[PDB]
Amino acid sequence: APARLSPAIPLEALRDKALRMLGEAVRDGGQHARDPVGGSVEFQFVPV
Amino acid sequence: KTRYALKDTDEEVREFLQNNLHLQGKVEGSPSLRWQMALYRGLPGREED
Repeated sequence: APARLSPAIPLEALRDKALRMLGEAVRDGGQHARDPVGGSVEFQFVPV
Repeated sequence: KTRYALKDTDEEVREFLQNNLHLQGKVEGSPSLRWQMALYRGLPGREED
């Protein structure tokens, strides 16, 4: 058997979600909010 | 207040009343300075342009 293949997900929808997520994150950073998404700047910026 | 504490009188205050000019910082310099500027500007009972 030629092993298997990784499961597939909609790439365009995921890319659009990532783009809007980064846009929201940079907007929140510009607004200088005191409540991070993950409780810190790291948990808000590093994963995205 | 700190000038008065540092051995100054009313004459020194009057002479230095216009010496400082950079104290009017930008409203985006602090995360809470926007609130103070907003309340000082947009109130019918407090109009100072």
